[PDB]
Parts: sequence; structure tokens; C-alpha cells
Amino acid sequence: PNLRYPIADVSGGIGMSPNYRFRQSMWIGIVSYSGSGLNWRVQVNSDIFIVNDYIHICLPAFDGFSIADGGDLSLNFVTGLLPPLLTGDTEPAFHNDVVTYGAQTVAIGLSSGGTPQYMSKNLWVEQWQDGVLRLRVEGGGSITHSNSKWPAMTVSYPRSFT
Amino acid sequence: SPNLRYPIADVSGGIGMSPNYRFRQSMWIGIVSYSGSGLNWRVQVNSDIFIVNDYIHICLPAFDGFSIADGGDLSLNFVTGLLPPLLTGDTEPAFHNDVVTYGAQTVAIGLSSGGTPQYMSKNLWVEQWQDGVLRLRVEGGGSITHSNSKWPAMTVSYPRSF
Amino acid sequence: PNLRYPIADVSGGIGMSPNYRFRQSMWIGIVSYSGSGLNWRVQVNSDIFIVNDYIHICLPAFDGFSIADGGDLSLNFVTGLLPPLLTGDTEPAFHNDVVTYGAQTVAIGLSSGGTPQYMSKNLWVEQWQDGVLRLRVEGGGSITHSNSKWPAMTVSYPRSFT
Ligand SMILES: [Mg+2]
Repeated sequence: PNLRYPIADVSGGIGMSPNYRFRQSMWIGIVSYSGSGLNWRVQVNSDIFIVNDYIHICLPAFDGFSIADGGDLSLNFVTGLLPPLLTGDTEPAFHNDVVTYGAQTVAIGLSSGGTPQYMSKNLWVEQWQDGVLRLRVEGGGSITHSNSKWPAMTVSYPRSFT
Repeated sequence: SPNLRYPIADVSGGIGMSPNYRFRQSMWIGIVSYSGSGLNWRVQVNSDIFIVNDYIHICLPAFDGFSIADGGDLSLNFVTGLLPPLLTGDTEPAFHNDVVTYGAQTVAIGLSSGGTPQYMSKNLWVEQWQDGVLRLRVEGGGSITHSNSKWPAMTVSYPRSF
Repeated sequence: PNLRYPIADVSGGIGMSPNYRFRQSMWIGIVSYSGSGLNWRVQVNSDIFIVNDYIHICLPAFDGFSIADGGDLSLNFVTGLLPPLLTGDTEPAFHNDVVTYGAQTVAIGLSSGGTPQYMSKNLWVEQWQDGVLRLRVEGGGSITHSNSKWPAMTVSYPRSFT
């Protein structure tokens, strides 16, 4: 009775819960783009890894339509999480604070049917709100285009525990 | 308890993990300085800091600077600007003042002379912390003639000394 | 008490093993590229950091030969790890599962001796098998080239504890 997760009984002694150390799950769900009046969505099947106090969302490559210079990519965790994971388990340790967390470069191929031109855009975790994770995608300039080829992207942040 | 050692701690009467170890948020409002090949400038930024388990994350926002070299150093002066009770020493890496190539990543920097930026794909990493100044190396990707630089948001992470 | 790593005796109390919190080592070893009939290898000296349930492999910049549009970059951990680290210490928590983990942008300079053109490629941890870590490198298009200039790249993933 004397132990509190992530401290746990490990082979009759005091150890660290294996579940805290590593948990794998999956999100089959919708990624939505919105920017300067452009809107579209695509389905992705993504692995999720939860390791110590961090969650990692491993988005695969996907194809979308036009994007703006700056815009938002939103992951809807309200549906699609593999049980027993719940929407609440994707809440950041900074809750619904607005942040600039895990900012990275992502190269997106812009085209209108032909050979894509790759733009180096800037992506970060901005805000989680009621199960929707909003990622800012901006910078790198733009070209006229009708289609976007997105790379595989890993999105990571510290996960709520209270 | 006298018989527990941080980060192990009393958590609602039992043996648990200190919440402060699991998540601690702070802020740095301070000076980022660029130096390369005789070029020198500085800019003030507001940045969230998140300490999670044995890692520190410094979430730099987008900022604008002046000319950069093919290779150069970006320095974050943590001697001042940290929100109390966080102290300069709390930013020291677990590798102390070793010279490293840690967390190497792509950073796209927009170079211009006032007009539309050309983005160069540069290579950034944590190289050395010394006396409260974190030095990041920024090199590669080639260059153009320019007088202004548009820097992306960049998250700087590394293992924190204990 | 009966303590189970990473829970350990510290200073007479129940604490967290310093070994679990931070360990620094090195891999001096052979990185091999394979793609579309192209094959070559390079030697690298890389720092390794193990921090909580993560390993970080800090590859330095290196020069290679021709790459394909898509290919594998493989790290041979069977030899080259600094004692007391062993090959098994590099096994992922997802063991030998095929994954798309830690996907990121990497800019590689392609040339035939002259001025490099930088391609934004997409790199991820794909599979560890019998001491060999296989990273996928694809996307971003290509040009005709005989030489590749690779940036410093840090690759990280959760490490097995079983
Ligand atoms: Mg293959």
C-alpha cells in the first residue's frame, strides 16, 4: 500500500513501473490544416509512444492540398486512440497553455501535379485544447501550388500526470 | 522522508516521484548573441523553459538578427534573465562544460537585404555551456550576400546536471 | 529494502540511480549507406548519452558518396561501443519492431566536387536488428551527384530495459 505510481512493486521489491518506462499505442485519426482561408483534412494511422513523462506522436508522411505562409495543423485526439488510452492522456503537462514547444524544421513539397518544390517550414506544438492538439506551421516562404507532400513528423511533449 | 532521496519523495503519504522532478516550468527573458567570422549582434527574447525528468528544454521563439557567417555561434546568456527561483546553475548540462555535438538538427534561416528571404538549411547543435552561457553552433548549408536573418523558433534540449 | 534498478540506495536513502539519470559513452564505428544498388561506408566517432529511458546517438558530420532517392543508413553497434556499454544496450524499447520513430528533416549536400546542392531529406529510426540500427533516409528529391555532405545528426529512441 506504500507505493505511488510510477514507483511500483517490481518482482517483490520497490522499483519503477514498466508502464511508466514504456507504453505503445496508436492513433487512427484526422489531421486538419487551416490557414488564411485554406482548409482540408486527411486521415493518418500513427504510432504513439509514452516514455517516462513524455508522449511521442509518430505521424507518417501524408498528402494534403494548398497551404498558407502560416497556418495550423490540428490533431483530433477526441476520436481514434487505441484503448485503453483516452483523449485525456494526450494532454500536455502545461495543460492548455499557449507555448512554442519542440520547434523544428519540416520540409514540405509543394506542387500542382508536377515536381514538388520543397519549402523549409517551422513547426511547433502551440496549444492543446479539449483533446485537439494544435501545431503551428509557418515560415520558409511559399509558391503558388494546389498540393502538399508532408514528410513523416514526430511530435513530442511532456504529458500531464495531474 | 529522511529515508527518501530526490527525486524519490513522499507523495500523499507514500513513496513516489517528486512532482517537481516530473515537471517544472520557468522562463528566461534575456539576450541571444550571434558571433561568426567577425560578425556580432544581439537580440532579446522571451522563452519558456521546461524541466522534465533529467532534461531541460529551452523554447526559443522566432527572432530577427543581422548578417550571419557560414559557421558561427549563438550564445544564450543565462547569467541574468531567469525567473526566480531558477538559478543560472540550474541550466548546466549533465556533461558540465564538455564540448559536444548534442541534439544536432536542421534549422532553416531566412537571409535577405530587406526583400523576400532566401532560406538556408543550416545545422544547429548544443556545443558547450560555460559559466552560465549556453553556446550553440550554427553552420553549413552555404550562404548568400545579405544583411538580415530571420530565425525560426528553435527548441534547445539537453540533459540537466543533478 | 529490496530495491530494483533504477531505484537504488543513494546516501543511505531510497533514491534514483545516478547511472539511470545520466551516462555518457562513445561509439567509434562504421556507418553504412545502402540504396538502389549504391553501397558505401564511413567511420565516425560519436558520443552516446543515455538519460532515463532514452539513448541519444550523436553522429558528427561526415562525407559519403552517392545516395538514392530513398535508402538506409545503418549503424553497426556490434563493435565500437566503449566498455562497459554492450551492443544490447542499444536495443530499442520496441525491440526489433519496424517503426517510423523520431522522423526529422536532414539537409544533405549533393555534389560532384563543386558547390553542393542541399536536399531536404526525411530521416527516421526504422528498425534495430541484432545490433544494427537501421535509419531510413528518403524524400526531398535528388540530383545527379557523386558525393554527399551529411550534417551532424542526433538520433534518439527509448531503450529496452527487459
Ligand atoms: Mg527497406
